[PDB]
Formats: sequence, structure tokens, C-alpha cells
Amino acid sequence: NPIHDRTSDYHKYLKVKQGDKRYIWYNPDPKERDSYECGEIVSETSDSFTFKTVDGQDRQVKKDDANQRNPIKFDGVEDMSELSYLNEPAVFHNLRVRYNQDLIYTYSGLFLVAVNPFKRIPIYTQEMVDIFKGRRRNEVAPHIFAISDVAYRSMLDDRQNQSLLITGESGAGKTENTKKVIQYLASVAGRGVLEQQILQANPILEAFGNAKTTRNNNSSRFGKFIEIQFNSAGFISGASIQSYLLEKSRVVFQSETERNYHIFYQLLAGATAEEKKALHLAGPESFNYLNQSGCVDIKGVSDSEEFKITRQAMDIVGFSQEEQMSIFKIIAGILHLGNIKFEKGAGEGAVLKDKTALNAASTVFGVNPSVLEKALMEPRILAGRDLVAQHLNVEKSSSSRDALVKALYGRLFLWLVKKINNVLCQERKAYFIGVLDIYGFEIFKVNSFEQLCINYTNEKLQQFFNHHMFKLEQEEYLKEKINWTFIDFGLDSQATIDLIDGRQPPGILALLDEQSVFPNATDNTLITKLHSHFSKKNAKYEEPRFSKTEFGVTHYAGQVMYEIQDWLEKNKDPLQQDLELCFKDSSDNVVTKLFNDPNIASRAKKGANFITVAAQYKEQLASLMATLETTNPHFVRCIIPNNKQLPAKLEDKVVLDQLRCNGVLEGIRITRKGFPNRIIYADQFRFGITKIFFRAGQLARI
Ligand SMILES: Nc1ncnc2c1ncn2[C@@H]1O[C@H](COP(=O)(O)OP(=O)(O)O)[C@@H](O)[C@H]1O
Ligand code: BEF
Ligand SMILES: [Mg+2]
Repeated sequence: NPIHDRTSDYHKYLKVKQGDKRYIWYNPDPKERDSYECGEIVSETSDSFTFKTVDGQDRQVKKDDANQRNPIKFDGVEDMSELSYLNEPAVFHNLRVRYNQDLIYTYSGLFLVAVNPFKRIPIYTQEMVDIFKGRRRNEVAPHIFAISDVAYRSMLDDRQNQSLLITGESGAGKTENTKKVIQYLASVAGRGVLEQQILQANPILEAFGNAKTTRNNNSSRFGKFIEIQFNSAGFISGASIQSYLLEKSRVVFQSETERNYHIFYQLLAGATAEEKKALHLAGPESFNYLNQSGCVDIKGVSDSEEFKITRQAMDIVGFSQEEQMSIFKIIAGILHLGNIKFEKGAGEGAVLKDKTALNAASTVFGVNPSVLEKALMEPRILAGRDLVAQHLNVEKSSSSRDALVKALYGRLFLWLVKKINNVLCQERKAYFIGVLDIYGFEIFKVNSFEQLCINYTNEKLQQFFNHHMFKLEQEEYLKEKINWTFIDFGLDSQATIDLIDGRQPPGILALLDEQSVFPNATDNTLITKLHSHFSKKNAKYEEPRFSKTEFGVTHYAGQVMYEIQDWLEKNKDPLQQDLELCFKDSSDNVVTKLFNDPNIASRAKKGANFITVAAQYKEQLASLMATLETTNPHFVRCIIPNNKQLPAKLEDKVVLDQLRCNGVLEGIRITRKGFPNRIIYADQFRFGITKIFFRAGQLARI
């Protein structure tokens, strides 16, 4: 048995190795508050300590300001709830002592904390999977597999659906830990053909949905909620996937050093000679949508080998050979569309001198090139009562072409997800475990509409955590008749949530919708309206001193400033009707579905027109939260060690910044209020029915 055998790989890679006066943490330099050393207390007054620094000098500190150091026997503890002192340096210290020993997982009350190693650690083999089967949390070391098993056993024992919510910043480890949860469940609860199809769905969605960014070589540019479905006996019976917030803008623009979606590079590197001539392909350097960032490859990645893996995955899930060729025709067609060069004609209207790129796109898509040309440059628009062809200039022709491209890619992604769900999903499941892998709360140099949607999502998810914690504590105090009072910290989030999504008074999204669905609005009328409603009037909003295009929201994790440019266009997401008509006539069996199937081609109906993008997202998030409220949740907080993608480099400011805003420091302290330590009679106070409660510090003195 590996857990009692001290020679096992389990002991080597997952445990602190087992063999056969007063101190504080202080800053040598007060201008670097996250850099600490150890000092020894040598005397005291009623309100201060005097201690010796590392170089042997005397310094004084107030007793209320002092960060006391825990007894050294606690350095490396598996759950930080055991520590006497929970100040900032003490919590960071325990996480660092563990990281120094390649121990990346640590508990902190309800949280599993996971620090990215940026190297391979051999703790995810089938042999490691087998160790965690049926073990309680306090019976085995911290691990993503441990919380997965606890969720599975709770499903079987309590007959209740479960969820695992995995969060953190870009590059922190959300997607890798999600993959390990699915791996674990497929093993412990699997047979099989179905199980392989669930696992093989992942490379398909990562090829079309992930890309290299400055923060992560395999960054997710969408969110996902994966439901693993089980029969009443506890075996896997199906799965379903929901997708959120795909970054369609990446198809047409990438910042310096980043890439487009992986699939474009996979097709160009991996296609055969026959496929290349049939699709009119060349290298990535010959396509505008791939030749502007200065990066066409990723270190350690072979795009041709990845193309094989993508095609094998498509075969296993069950896409036909004709379906696969049509998918690649759409990817090729998008590249050709990006090479169309609009130029100024005799007047202000655009012309197309060379027809090569237009004809190549038209051939692969199966559309009429003369019809497509007129739809791009001379679309018929309703002006008053007249339907009239309007000759667009170079800027507007190019923007319309970009709109076509983004619509083709977004609709293709939806179709891929729907086809996967057709294979995997069941009408009759008994129970489920859901895993959420979505963008974390983050602040960038520019935050726009998509980032507001992300940070709004995380505001609701943090409220959900705080309300859960409140209910657990309330249950235990009222089950012991201990008549002590405390507040639900979930209530503290409601002001920010209402500022964003409220109806009356109207919030930010409601005002955006009002400006979008009637005429005469601009980005200036929009920002002006937001300030009119909220500046010096809502305590969670700020109008800037100088900027005319930005506004501030006070979130749980701090203030974020957002910009307004293009929000009206983003909320409507327009595409010319003559372009819709052109592609509705396609001879291709997949393209025809992207334009003729209303479940893919259109958002939902609202009034005499359609719902906006913001209203669609509010509804999508509300549906997700309703599902989560029916489950028993589990929480994983992923932490990135530095901003250089390097191992063995745990940077004090990078990590402490995350701990101050990811809820770890605030949460572990909240459970010290009142009476944290409880123990049955057999094993400063208020008497209960079966246990002895005790305020902070009392049990440690005993
Ligand atoms: N537990 C881990 N072991 C080894 N490498 C990891 C681990 N977790 C994260 N990675 C490394 O970090 C990268 C980014 O992780 P990822 O899960 O894609 O981040 P997120 O989904 O939070 O943006 C991975 O591609 C991998 O190189
Ligand atoms: F880049 Be990760 F997927 F947030
Ligand atoms: Mg990810």
C-alpha cells in the first residue's frame, strides 16, 4: 500500500518526507512590503515589541501591527486552517515551503490551492489515479484527484449532483486541472467507445478555440461548462458541453508575437499535395490573417503532428469524410477572403482589380463570385421605403468582409459543439458532475465589452462562494443551538451586480440596449448616458477626472476601468443581408446549415426584431447559475508563480497580489471569527448539544 510505504512515488512526489522564544516576519525595506525576513523578539512594553533584525540591530513595532511567525513544526502543513497565525507573510511562507518541495497542491479551508509548476511532475499516471479511490480528504495528500473523488463519493452517498469551479488568471492552470478531473472520472466511473469520444472532444475544441497569447502558449479563447452524466449505478452514460465568449476578433487581428487559432497553422502544415491544390493553399506567410503578428510557430509544438491528432479525434467522434472536407473548405475560404484587396476607384466607392482571391473563396465555399462581389461592395440597404444598392468605400467594404469572416467562424464553432453534443448527450441521465473552466477575474491595460462580461461573471461566482460558506456555518451553529450571530457576506456583492445587470434603476447593460435598438446613437452618446445615471450617484461607479471614453466599476477584487469604443456595433453584431442571401445559396452541405438553420444563423427573437448580444449573455449566465445552485460545489484556486512561464521561481509580489484578490486571505480569516475550533466532548465559549466551541487561539494554548 503506497500511502504507508515511505519508499513509494506517492511519498516522494506528494508528501513532506518523514524520517525515523518568539519570532516575527518584518520588511528590511518598508518600500517593498512583500519582501520579508525573520526577526527575534527580545523585550516588550504594554503596546509594542522590540526585536533583533538579521544584522543584529534593534527595531520596534506595535503589537497590533506585528506579523508573528508560526512554530517551525508547522512549516509544510497540508491545510492552512491548522496555523496559529494567518497574516500575509505566514500564508505565503507555508505555500512557498511546499512549492520548494514541488508540492503544488495545498488546502486552505474549503479551497484547493494549486500553484502552476511550469514543468512536468509525475503525479497523474494511472497508478496515481488508483491511490485516490475512496479516500477521505484528511486520509491522503492534497491533489486535484482527491477533490474529484470526494465529489464522486458525495454524488453516490448523498444522491446529489456536484460541481467543480476552477478559476485563476491567464496561464494559472485552469484548463490543465480541468483535463485531470475528466481523466479521473473517465477512469473511476468508465467501462469503452463513449468514454473515448468524451476525451477526444477536447482536441477538436482546442484546435478551433485556443491560441498562443503573450501569457499562455495554449490560451483558451472561450469558456466551457462540461456536464459528465451518470446512470444510477454510478457509470458514465453521456456528456454535454456549453461554450461561452469565443473571441471571434482573433480571426482577423492578432497583437505582436501572438497567433490566430491553432487550426489555421495545422491545416497549412498538415494537408496533402492533393488537398493543397484542391483548396488553393500556400504557406502562412502568403495570408494577411496569419502574416502580421510576426509569429507563425510555437516552441515545442509541431502543427503537422497536431493536425493528425485533430483528424483522428474527428474520426473517433464520427464526422464523415465529406463533413471533414467541408470544414477545411470553410477554414481555407476564410483565409482567401482575408486576401481580397479593396482599392479606391474613380469616385469614393471601392473596386476589385484582381479577382484571384475572390474566385478562390467562391470555389471552395460553393457560392457565385459575381453575387459575392456585389454583396461586399454594393449591398442593398433599406433607406426610407427604397431598397437601394449603396456603393461602399474601401474602409466599409473591408469591415463588411471582416464581419463575414467572424460570422463564418463563430457559426462553424457553434455547429462543431452541436455535432459533438449530438453524439455524446443523453435525454435520460440520473445524476451529473459539472466542471467549469472559464476566464478568471483580470485587469488589463485596456478592458472592453468582453472583459466587462468576464468580470461580471466572476462577481456572480464569488457571491456564490460566499453564500455557500454562510449557509454551511449557519447550519452548524443552529444544529448546536449556540445563539451567536454573523452576516452573510454574499449580500456585499449585490450593489456591484445591480450596477451592471439591473432593470430598475437601469444598469449598464440596460442602458447599452436602449442606445442600441433605436437610431441616432454613438459611442459618445452612450458614455454620456452612463455618467448621467451613475457619476456621484452610485457608490460603486466612477467618472474619470479627464478621459472621455472610460468609466470605473468597484468589483470585489478592486476597481476596473473600462472603455466604450465600438460597444454599439458589438451589441448588434451586424452582417449585410445580401451576404446572408449569397451564402444561403451555397452548394456545400455544411455552409448551407450555417446560414439556413435558425438555431445557428440567428440569435433569439425579441419584439419585431432580435435579442442583443448583451441580453443573450445575461440569459446564458443566468442559466449557468441556476444549474450551479442545484449542486454541491467544490472550489479550486489556481495561482501563477511569475509572469515569465518559468519553473522554480515563486515571486513574492506576483503571488501575494493574487492572494489579496482571489479570496484566499479574506476567506481563511473569516472562519476565525466567533468560535472556529469545534470538537466532540469525548474527543470564550457557548454550550452546545454535542460539542465544545472555542474562540481563536484557545485550543493552541492547551
Ligand atoms: N499541473 C501542471 N503540470 C505541468 N504543467 C502545467 C500544469 N498546470 C499548468 N501547466 C503549464 O501551464 C500552461 C498553462 O496552463 P493552462 O491550464 O492552459 O492555463 P489557464 O487555462 O489557467 O490559462 C500549460 O500549457 C502547461 O504548460
Ligand atoms: F489562458 Be487561460 F486559458 F486563461
Ligand atoms: Mg485555459
